[PDB]
Amino acid sequence: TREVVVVSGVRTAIGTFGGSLKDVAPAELGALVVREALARAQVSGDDVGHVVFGNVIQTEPRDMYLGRVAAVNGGVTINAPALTVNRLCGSGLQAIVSAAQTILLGDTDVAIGGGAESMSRAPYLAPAARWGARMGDAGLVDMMLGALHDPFHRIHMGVTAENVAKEYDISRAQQDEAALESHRRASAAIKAGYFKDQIVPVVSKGRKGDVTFDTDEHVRHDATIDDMTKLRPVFVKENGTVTAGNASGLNDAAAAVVMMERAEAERRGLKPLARLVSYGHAGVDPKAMGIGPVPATKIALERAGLQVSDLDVIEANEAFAAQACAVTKALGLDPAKVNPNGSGISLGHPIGATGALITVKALHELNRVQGRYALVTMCIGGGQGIAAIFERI
Amino acid sequence: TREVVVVSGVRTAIGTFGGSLKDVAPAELGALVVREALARAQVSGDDVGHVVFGNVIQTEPRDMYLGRVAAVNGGVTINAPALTVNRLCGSGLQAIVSAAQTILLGDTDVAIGGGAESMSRAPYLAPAARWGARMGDAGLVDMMLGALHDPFHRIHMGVTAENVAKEYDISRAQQDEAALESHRRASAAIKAGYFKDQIVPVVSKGRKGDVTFDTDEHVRHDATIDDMTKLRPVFVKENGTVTAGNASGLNDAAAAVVMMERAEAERRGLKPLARLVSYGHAGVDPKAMGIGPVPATKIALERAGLQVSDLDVIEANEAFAAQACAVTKALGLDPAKVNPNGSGISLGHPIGATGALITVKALHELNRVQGRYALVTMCIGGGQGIAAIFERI
Amino acid sequence: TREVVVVSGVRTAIGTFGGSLKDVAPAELGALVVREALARAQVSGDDVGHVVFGNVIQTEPRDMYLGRVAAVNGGVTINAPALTVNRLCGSGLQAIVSAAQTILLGDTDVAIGGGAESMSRAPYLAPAARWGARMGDAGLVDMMLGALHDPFHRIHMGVTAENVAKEYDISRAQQDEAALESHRRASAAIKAGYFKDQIVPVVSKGRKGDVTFDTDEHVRHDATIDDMTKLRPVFVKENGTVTAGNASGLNDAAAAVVMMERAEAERRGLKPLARLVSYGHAGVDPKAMGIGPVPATKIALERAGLQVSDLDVIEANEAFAAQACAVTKALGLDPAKVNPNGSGISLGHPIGATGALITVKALHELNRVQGRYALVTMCIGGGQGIAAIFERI
Amino acid sequence: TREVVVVSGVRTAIGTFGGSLKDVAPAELGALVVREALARAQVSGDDVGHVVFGNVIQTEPRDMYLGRVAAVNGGVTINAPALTVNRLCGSGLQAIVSAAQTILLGDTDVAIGGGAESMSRAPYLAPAARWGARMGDAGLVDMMLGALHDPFHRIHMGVTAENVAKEYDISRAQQDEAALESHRRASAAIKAGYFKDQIVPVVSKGRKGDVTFDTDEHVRHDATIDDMTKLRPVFVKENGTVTAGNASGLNDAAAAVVMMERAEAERRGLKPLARLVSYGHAGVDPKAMGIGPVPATKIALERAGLQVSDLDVIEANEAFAAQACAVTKALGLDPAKVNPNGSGISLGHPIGATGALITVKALHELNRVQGRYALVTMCIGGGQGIAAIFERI
Repeated sequence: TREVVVVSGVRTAIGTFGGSLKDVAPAELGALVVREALARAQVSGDDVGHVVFGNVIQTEPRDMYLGRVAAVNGGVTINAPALTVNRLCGSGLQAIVSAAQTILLGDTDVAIGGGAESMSRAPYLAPAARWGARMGDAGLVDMMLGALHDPFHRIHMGVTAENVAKEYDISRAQQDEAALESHRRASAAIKAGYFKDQIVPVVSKGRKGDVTFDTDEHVRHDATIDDMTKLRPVFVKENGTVTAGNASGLNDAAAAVVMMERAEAERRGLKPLARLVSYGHAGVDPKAMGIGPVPATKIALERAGLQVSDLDVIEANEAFAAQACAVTKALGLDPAKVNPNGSGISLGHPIGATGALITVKALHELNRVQGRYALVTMCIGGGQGIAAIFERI
Repeated sequence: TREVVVVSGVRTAIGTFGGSLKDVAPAELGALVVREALARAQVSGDDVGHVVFGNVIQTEPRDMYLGRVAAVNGGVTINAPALTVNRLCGSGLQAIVSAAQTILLGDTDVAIGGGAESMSRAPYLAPAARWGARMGDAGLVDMMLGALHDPFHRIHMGVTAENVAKEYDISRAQQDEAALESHRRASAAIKAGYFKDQIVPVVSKGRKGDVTFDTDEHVRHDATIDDMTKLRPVFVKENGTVTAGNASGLNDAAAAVVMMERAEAERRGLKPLARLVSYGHAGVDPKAMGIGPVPATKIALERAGLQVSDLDVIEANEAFAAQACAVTKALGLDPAKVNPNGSGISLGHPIGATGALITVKALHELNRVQGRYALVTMCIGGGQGIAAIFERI
Repeated sequence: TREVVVVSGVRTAIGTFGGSLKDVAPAELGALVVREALARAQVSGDDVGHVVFGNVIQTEPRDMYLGRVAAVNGGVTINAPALTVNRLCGSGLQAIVSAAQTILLGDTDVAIGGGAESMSRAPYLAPAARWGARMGDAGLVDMMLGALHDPFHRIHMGVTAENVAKEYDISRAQQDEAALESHRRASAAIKAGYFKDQIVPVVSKGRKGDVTFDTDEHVRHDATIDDMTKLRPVFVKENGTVTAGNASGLNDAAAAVVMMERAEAERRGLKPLARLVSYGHAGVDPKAMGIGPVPATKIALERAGLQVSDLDVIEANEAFAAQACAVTKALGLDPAKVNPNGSGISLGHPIGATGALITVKALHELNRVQGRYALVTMCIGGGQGIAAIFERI
Repeated sequence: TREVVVVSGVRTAIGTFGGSLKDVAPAELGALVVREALARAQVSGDDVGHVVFGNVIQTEPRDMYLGRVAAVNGGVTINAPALTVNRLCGSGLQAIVSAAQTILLGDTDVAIGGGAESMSRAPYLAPAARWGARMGDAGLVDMMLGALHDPFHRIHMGVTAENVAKEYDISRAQQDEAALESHRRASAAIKAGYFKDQIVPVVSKGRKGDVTFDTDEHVRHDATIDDMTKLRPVFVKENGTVTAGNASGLNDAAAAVVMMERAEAERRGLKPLARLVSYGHAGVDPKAMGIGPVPATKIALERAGLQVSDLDVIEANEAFAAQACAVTKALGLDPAKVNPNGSGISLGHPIGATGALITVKALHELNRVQGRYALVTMCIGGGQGIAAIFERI
């Protein structure tokens, strides 16, 4: 019946684990990008009617309420439905999608989809604090590792990486160089000034006056090959390929898009940056969750009626080169049209924001090269994949 | 947007905080109701297209992959995408709703919407633990009260309930009476054997004897207005009518419905219990979050073009006597048709589960009375309500 | 040059782990027995000039200051020196001794020696809270077990028990019956009303009005042999002899003695209950700390000029029957003159108070039987022993 | 009561809170200074009769057997009895004193008195962890501030220092000047190579380079009255003269002296550094705990029948500029003879260690100046002071 477009799209820069976003809570990162994406959209908060955020790890009680706090804190009416959502790595896109969905079904004609994730502030739980340990030592569980660990086989996503690396024969040397690359593309992209407009800086009050964060700090410009073959496989003793060097970072960030029913954009006469074409999810094997994008991507393409190499730009996420290389191959993607600015290996992987962050990236590149069609996807821990495609205006 | 129906809906009995379900995790709760819900629709693990599941507090790492784990452990196919949602109190319908939405948009025909919450096992968090609290006392955060506090004013929901009690003019006695009513209703409803149908029993085999749980132990059989009359109003210092007596409980439960497309359902030789007619969302003032159902509800009829008089059976969650009556006050509603069997005061309120939980109470009951139009709604923390209406077969 | 006597001697009754003393902090148990022992001594706090308490496990910051708080809280002048002291199991006597010592050397003529220990309130430390765990799960250390574990060989005192049980060939059956005995002697002693005057009750404000604790609750009057041979050795897999049944309890308590320079008692004309004869310490093997009493006892006897079987009454502590039996033997003590009311197995082992508690016991028995000479000793974890002897008036 | 002498006294340099000694435990600190102190007296492990050791905060289970572990790990005989003492700030002399007392009373002739404190490694406690905090936020207790809070008024020692500053009329500048004086004195004292003698260096071998620590890193060389002048008074809202600038530090250190009997010492061909002439204790008002040294001191001369004029060299611990001057004000004391080398402001104040620590500074220095009569005293939290005086050879 109906149609949805993206008026604005914006993000914080990405922090390193316990770096420059350390002291900034997901509620705050999120409120900001909400407020900023309105400004660009030239849109009042009064006239928004749904918000969805993706987040995984609760830093604090607000995060239970996170999507209402990001929305309300960033100017949106208290009269607006807001929902936080979790699909692990895919949460940010998924928030985009569930935002999309309500408009599609006429729940409203203005929706915001975003995400926020502050791994530096992930907590430790004390599972025995409520009802006590009578006796014997006890635990303080790292929730962040919690999040990075398959909930059936109690293993790290990096372990699942080895699996897909072996299943598709992606050698260490694919991964190390895919990584060295991601850095190149990012550092270049950064120097090239490519992200300036999509990034919203975070004014942080600090001693000696304020301090402001605008530049994705995970990326490395001295990017050497022998830098990053010096690493040893971190997730397995014998037969290792996956390293710190070739794996996703742990990172802090937010991201939002303002969306609209096409008509309402015309009635506003705002120039969107794209329409939603289609989207498709999937559950792949948990022990190889890293390829979920491939099935999801195949599905999404169908319902668009479009095919591979209709694809001007792809942002599909580098959880690990081991899986990113795999996902490129099985789909026969063209390396330099997939993550041309770099990805989770280079800028970082703020898990629950990532899906929404790269969206803002991808849309913003589309405007640089003025291609028409666009693909974002990522693998989701626990054996899932997500994907959407958009179409330049 | 071609029609969707529930083919089965099944749930646990409701634990009291630290009661029958103390030692039972959400993962295991969710997995049970899935497997059992799926049996009741005669549906295989491998036919299920999608899973959404409403939870709020994370109890352990696995809770982050909550819906996905409910699924697989419950015999569901790997292939299916799974999702966790948070909308606090409303989280449990949204699961039903968001999932509905996947059929409507023909992402699939076979999908499931559940909820799961174990307040028993709510953790405490150590926010200083990662980076350390260098000096000075630190905290351990009751995450379960965290869920139960409004994130803007940092005041308990019960406090908001006082505010609703004032505006809408409810008094200690109307709520106290209502509370008794819910309990009478509940104690009877079980005695009626009304709930045997829906409740999956929960086997947890103790050494030196093994036990089951299949009746909603929060219910105060053998109770009176005097018990209500007796309590001191807890949530505020001055002029307080709200007490633990008339308030919602703290509890543990899960619940799931299988849903289908008018076609796949008819084309499976499957009597449905009902069909999804519409749904309604609403953003309201955090301070009076208790009325969200009324706005969301007015919406809900309108979309379906129906009226208050029209509906046969009604499950609008009672978080509190004050709001729950104030909901009905402002919808003139038929009080004997309202929580025919009682609610969170009586059975209890394990919030992530509840939206899913009332729905089951509703659908099943619709059969008992053989009505046509049926309401499910509930208020939410932070300023929201949610509604959904369905009709028989 | 000088001489020291004991005017009064008093104690709380002993609580079980997490029993009736659960909510009572060592500062409070201690303040009480200080105040009470003055009353019996018919002595002002103004006229005390030194306090020493024995304690091991810090429940809270006060316990760093414990001896000043017990003293000051129980009426003693702020003008009085107060010191907390730790010699593990032997701390309570040791406090007696260090109290003694100052008077002997003319630091003052009125001194109090006591102890307090609340194992129910022992804490957990979070060793990584100050400077953080960057990453990975972490610990909450049980401090009570801390205290029960050799600090070289990181093994439980019960493990050291097996050692002494084997070194001296004390068979399980010695230990089980020594235990069944201790219970008899205690239950009998209790019914016999033997402790009434030495015990100070703890008025505890509670719902339904106050609740008061006066009766040592660890003791068991249904004392059966086959009750307590049903136990399995708790501290070792193969070759076990030591059990829960035949080992010391974990317990809560306090105890104080008022002491005096003889003269000052005469000048007061107070009737002491004994003079200090002599005292002797020792370091024995850590892996068999359980026999420290034997060497210490040998030493103490010398400096008195007295010999074994000058000994009307001995209280020498049952950390474990395995060690108590051993210590009886090597010294050829007469079973029924050693711990005639029972001991740590029966009433409990509030480690840091124990030394001072049994003192109050022993002195009080001396008055029952009117013997003249008296021996208290105990083994100290980590390879130590302590002992003193006193002389009826 | 025949004479006692120090044959050696040795110590560590003083860590800053979280500095050189971060990762060094009290057990290991204490063990070092013992072994080294014993070398300097030419004394074997197996000759030592007794050990007392002053500590306040327990950092790990082993700290409960603190003195015993200092001993054995430091080559001391098992046979020797060992003891831990707590008197907060004074804990470090008491060790010296209580031990002295064992020789005096001829319990032995060869014994040792130390102190050890690592404020770096102070734990945080979870008082609810054992029995659980069923509901509601709980706490994690900064045990190190716990040590630094008065247990009656729950106010910081620095607050008491303000009270002493008022009564005794010290001002921001006198203390600020004093502070500078201590620092000048200290920076010089090290430059003088005065401390090489006493300080045992501390080898902790890092991978990729191994490091030592043998100079008192708290000292602010290169500093000024301007730095003092600059600070905002931290400990109180109104009319405050006390700041981190002029206050004691938070630090890590250990220290031990071997002591003997005039006879065993002469009868071992051993030059002693000094001999114990007397000691003095004092209870005072918690609120002004800073003057305890003056009363304890007036006592101390009297017992020895000496006078203020009489003493050559003086180490009265400076917890604070305000008290430390107020001590001297009321003893008219010779300010250039007072902390000749500085104090807790300069070198620092790791409280359990400090009493032992100043003593060493004192004895050694007495040699440097070749005086006869030497003072060691310090105030204590909760309302006490402690003193001791010695003479050369």
